[PDB]
Amino acid sequence: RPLHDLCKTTITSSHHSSKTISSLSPVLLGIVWTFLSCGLLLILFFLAFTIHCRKNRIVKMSSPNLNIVTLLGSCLTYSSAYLFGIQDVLVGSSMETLIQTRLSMLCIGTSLVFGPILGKSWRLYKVFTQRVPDKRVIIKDLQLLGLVAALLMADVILLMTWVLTDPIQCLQILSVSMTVTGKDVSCTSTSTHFCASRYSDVWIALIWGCKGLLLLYGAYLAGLTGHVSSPPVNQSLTIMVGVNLLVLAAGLLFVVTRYLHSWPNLVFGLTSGGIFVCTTTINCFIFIPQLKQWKAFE
Amino acid sequence: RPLHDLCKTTITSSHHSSKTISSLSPVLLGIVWTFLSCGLLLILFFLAFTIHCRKNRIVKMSSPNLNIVTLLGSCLTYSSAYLFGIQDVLVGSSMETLIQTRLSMLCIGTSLVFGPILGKSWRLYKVFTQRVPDKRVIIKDLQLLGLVAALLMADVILLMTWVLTDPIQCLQILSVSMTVTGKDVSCTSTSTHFCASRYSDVWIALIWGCKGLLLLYGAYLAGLTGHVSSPPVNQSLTIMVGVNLLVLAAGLLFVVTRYLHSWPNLVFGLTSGGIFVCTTTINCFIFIPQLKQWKAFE
Ligand SMILES: CCCCCCCC/C=C/CCCCCCCC(=O)O[C@H](COC(=O)CCCCCCCCCCCCCCCCC)COP(=O)(O)OC[C@@H](O)CO
Ligand SMILES: CCCCCCCC/C=C/CCCCCCCC(=O)O[C@H](COC(=O)CCCCCCCCCCCCCCCCC)COP(=O)(O)OC[C@@H](O)CO
Ligand SMILES: CCCCCCCC/C=C\CCCCCCCC(=O)O[C@H](COC(=O)CCCCCCCCCCCCCCCCC)COP(=O)(O)OC[C@@H](O)CO
Ligand SMILES: CCCCCCCC/C=C\CCCCCCCC(=O)O[C@H](COC(=O)CCCCCCCCCCCCCCCCC)COP(=O)(O)OC[C@@H](O)CO
Ligand SMILES: CC(C)CCC[C@@H](C)[C@H]1CC[C@H]2[C@@H]3CC=C4C[C@@H](O)CC[C@]4(C)[C@H]3CC[C@]12C
Ligand SMILES: CC(C)CCC[C@@H](C)[C@H]1CC[C@H]2[C@@H]3CC=C4C[C@@H](O)CC[C@]4(C)[C@H]3CC[C@]12C
Ligand SMILES: CC(C)CCC[C@@H](C)[C@H]1CC[C@H]2[C@@H]3CC=C4C[C@@H](O)CC[C@]4(C)[C@H]3CC[C@]12C
Ligand SMILES: CC(C)CCC[C@@H](C)[C@H]1CC[C@H]2[C@@H]3CC=C4C[C@@H](O)CC[C@]4(C)[C@H]3CC[C@]12C
Ligand SMILES: CC(C)CCC[C@@H](C)[C@H]1CC[C@H]2[C@@H]3CC=C4C[C@@H](O)CC[C@]4(C)[C@H]3CC[C@]12C
Ligand SMILES: CC(C)CCC[C@@H](C)[C@H]1CC[C@H]2[C@@H]3CC=C4C[C@@H](O)CC[C@]4(C)[C@H]3CC[C@]12C
Ligand SMILES: CC(C)CCC[C@@H](C)[C@H]1CC[C@H]2[C@@H]3CC=C4C[C@@H](O)CC[C@]4(C)[C@H]3CC[C@]12C
Ligand SMILES: CC(C)CCC[C@@H](C)[C@H]1CC[C@H]2[C@@H]3CC=C4C[C@@H](O)CC[C@]4(C)[C@H]3CC[C@]12C
Ligand SMILES: CC(C)CCC[C@@H](C)[C@H]1CC[C@H]2[C@@H]3CC=C4C[C@@H](O)CC[C@]4(C)[C@H]3CC[C@]12C
Repeated sequence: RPLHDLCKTTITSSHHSSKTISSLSPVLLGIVWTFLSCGLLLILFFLAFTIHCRKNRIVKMSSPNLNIVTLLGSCLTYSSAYLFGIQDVLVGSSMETLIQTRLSMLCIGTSLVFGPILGKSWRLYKVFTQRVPDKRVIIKDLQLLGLVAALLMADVILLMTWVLTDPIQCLQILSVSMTVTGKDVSCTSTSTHFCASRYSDVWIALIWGCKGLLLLYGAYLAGLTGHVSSPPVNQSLTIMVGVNLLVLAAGLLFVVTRYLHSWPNLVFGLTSGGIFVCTTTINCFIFIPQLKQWKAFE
Repeated sequence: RPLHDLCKTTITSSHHSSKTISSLSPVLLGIVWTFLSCGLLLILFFLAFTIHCRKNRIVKMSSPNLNIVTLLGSCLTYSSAYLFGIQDVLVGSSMETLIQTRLSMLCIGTSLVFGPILGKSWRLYKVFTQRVPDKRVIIKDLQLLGLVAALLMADVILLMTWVLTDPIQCLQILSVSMTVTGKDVSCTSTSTHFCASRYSDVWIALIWGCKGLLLLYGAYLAGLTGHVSSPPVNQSLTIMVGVNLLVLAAGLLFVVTRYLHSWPNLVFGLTSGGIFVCTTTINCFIFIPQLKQWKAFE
């Protein structure tokens, strides 16, 4: 086949390669940074609220420490959202660790946001509908923090495995492809530049499947604790809203970032919007009833 | 531009090219066929049991109509499992129709298996939680059949959109790709054959996301009804086991059928095993207790 000969013929012309350029509209960057900054101000306000209010009874009911953990997760997610608006500004290898750290912080933030809510719901379950003759004396926060720490350990083990076994090789390939049907023959000259890793679907499937099992157990716990207490401590509504919103946003953003790596503005806007919507919805559902009942107190 | 001419010359140097086909070992086919045959014998046994004893207290309480709908879904699922092993037989254009029909029966069978259980759980919830003065006199079986039919119609709309928008075209592609990572130049020639759509991840994501929302609502419903009735009627355990098994099997089979197209025997065995395990587990969880309390009562 003359394909091997033309191999080395194109290798000479392969001496150079495109270095990529920035094409992210400034206006969009400004708008998304403004909205994420407003969200971060809201998160910091909630952190300050829970720190300053630790003696109110709504505080004791809504487990302020786990809410601090959730707010830290939200801060990580907004940091990842900020880093999403860093494209082609740098020409160095940093893009490698840029994408790596961005996805790592997405995963860590999602785990740190969703673990504490499921832990609170599991206590509520175990302390309300397990009034067995052997009294459930105490199930302290330390146990839930340990469960969240174990989940974070599993997620970060997956992250180390992904990074150290198959990193995000930033490579550009030019290739002529001869797609032939049963009766029709065609040739194409496709040349694309994508920062992706081999076995990408493997890693996406493992991370998303682990998170999916977590979300299924969270939906189960929200079902168990659906009609067991007041909304400030029930957390079933927020668990379900967050789970469906997370599934929808995750699927949409995965499709968009896959099949539309030619519309950088669209991908960035959609990703920032999805992260903002999910994080803000979770934090608002968690904290707004607390504010309402505190204000009703005084 | 310099590669353009070389690629044009290569396309002319096609000379009809060649195609590659192979057959599985006639032992894995036999094992798969006999195991799915035993599964279908079990399903037909449960069908006959429900048809013959739909007058006992346990069977009537266990909603025999929803169970026969589930059994029909299981029969469709094993039919799809059979069609996974008739692959590499229809050499002509029927291969695309084979894959299309196979995946369509997978979707229809999954919907028909996981709809009736959620319908049963929703009635149970509404009859053990509507103590309001507006008595829930009768929530008819026809309403649960209506919901199952609506979900099936939604699945058919999605399948029709997939078939008539971006269908499965079988293409053989041989191409030469030059990978440049910015520090080294590499050339590779690959001749690969696969049957897929141009927007495969779009359709997979949409279908699996709709099914995921269904599974999340099913986990929620299993949570509500988790400690509400007897096992032969609760159906929370079967919902949870089936949902987790379905998620694990779906992810595993996706990864294997994507990244191991050069290992036909492994993909076929794994797909048949996953379908067999999921369907048999669901049907056994549904029906074995019914048999136990029937034989105990008689
Ligand atoms: C949880 C699940 C449900 C949640 C919903 C899931 C998704 C969440 C999404 C929200 C979507 C945000 C709005 C989408 C806007 C995307 C912009 C876009 O897509 O349009 C552009 C065309 O205009 C431009 O060139 C950009 C200039 C104007 C930008 C402002 C327009 C919208 C103004 C403000 C937008 C910021 C919103 C701030 C809110 C909070 C977000 C933190 C694509 O151009 P292109 O890609 O370059 O195409 C050409 C190609 O050939 C080569 O260039
Ligand atoms: C309770 C009892 C039921 C238990 C059932 C267990 C699930 C078993 C199966 C999972 C899929 C089986 C594997 C066959 C599917 C892949 C074979 C195939 O046809 O290939 C496809 C290409 O097709 C398409 O383009 C569209 C596919 C549409 C899928 C329809 C629904 C599938 C299934 C829907 C039913 C379940 C939904 C998800 C469940 C709940 C979710 C947890 C992938 O493209 P590729 O090979 O990667 O491309 C290589 C690259 O070079 C170019 O893309
Ligand atoms: C806290 C409250 C909720 C917070 C809201 C979170 C929103 C989640 C949303 C969207 C995800 C961000 C979108 C970026 C996803 C990665 C895409 C990307 O940028 O790079 C990819 C490639 O990457 C890889 O190679 C490895 C992928 C790593 C995935 C793990 C990331 C950590 C975990 C990630 C999930 C984190 C959330 C887990 C929830 C789960 C809900 C179910 C491009 O692939 P390709 O170009 O198509 O391949 C071309 C082909 O030829 C060769 O591969
Ligand atoms: C819930 C259970 C625990 C969880 C397990 C999850 C799934 C459960 C179920 C089934 C797993 C299926 C096992 C897959 C093993 C087959 C794949 C494999 O591994 O070997 C393949 C096959 O080789 C052969 O052709 C000769 C061996 C044939 C006999 C296989 C023995 C299996 C019989 C096993 C025991 C009998 C059980 C009957 C099974 C009931 C399942 C319904 C080689 O690959 P290849 O593609 O041809 O390579 C060539 C490449 O280089 C270029 O052509
Ligand atoms: C049983 C569960 C909990 C743990 C198993 C997780 C699986 C999916 C993990 C564990 C080790 C991982 C493998 C580690 C090394 C490689 C080699 C690489 O070139 C391809 C990916 C591959 C093959 C990984 C695929 C995913 C993998 C198999
Ligand atoms: C029911 C919930 C909790 C779990 C399932 C949610 C669904 C919608 C999510 C979670 C895991 C995700 C899958 C994980 C594995 C992959 C590999 C990816 O490269 C293609 C899409 C695909 C197949 C994802 C599709 C969307 C997905 C199936
Ligand atoms: C893209 C669009 C068309 C899909 C719409 C998805 C719909 C069905 C989703 C989005 C949000 C979901 C709701 C989110 C929260 C709750 C509260 C819970 O106590 C009952 C279910 C309920 C009410 C969900 C029902 C299904 C729901 C409405
Ligand atoms: C509130 C509702 C409307 C938001 C739900 C998300 C929907 C509407 C979003 C998610 C992804 C979006 C699509 C993503 C990509 C494209 C391709 C582009 O060339 C045309 C627009 C189109 C088709 C977008 C239209 C709107 C869209 C479908
Ligand atoms: C324009 C888009 C992209 C930004 C949307 C911002 C999101 C986070 C905002 C818009 C409306 C807000 C909601 C308005 C009303 C309520 C009801 C309240 O009982 C819980 C909080 C909740 C649910 C808010 C949460 C945050 C919220 C969802
Ligand atoms: C709740 C209902 C309205 C959601 C409907 C979502 C529909 C509109 C989305 C999901 C899948 C998407 C399709 C995916 C694939 C294709 C084939 C492509 O060549 C044209 C765009 C097209 C046709 C998309 C159109 C928009 C689309 C059909
Ligand atoms: C690789 C490892 C992490 C896989 C672990 C899968 C585990 C988490 C899955 C498989 C079996 C599932 C369990 C099946 C049965 C029950 C009993 C039910 O009353 C509560 C849910 C519960 C407890 C499920 C929890 C999740 C579960 C334990
Ligand atoms: C519940 C848990 C234990 C289920 C685990 C299923 C695992 C063991 C199954 C599912 C996917 C399978 C893998 C699919 C792909 C490969 C790559 C091949 O070159 C060696 C076999 C190997 C590595 C298989 C080993 C067995 C395997 C990893
Ligand atoms: C490759 C195929 C043959 C593997 C099949 C594994 C099957 C037989 C295993 C996996 C799950 C197991 C079931 C798990 C749950 C139950 C319910 C219990 O009340 C009776 C035992 C029973 C019914 C088990 C029977 C054996 C079982 C169905």
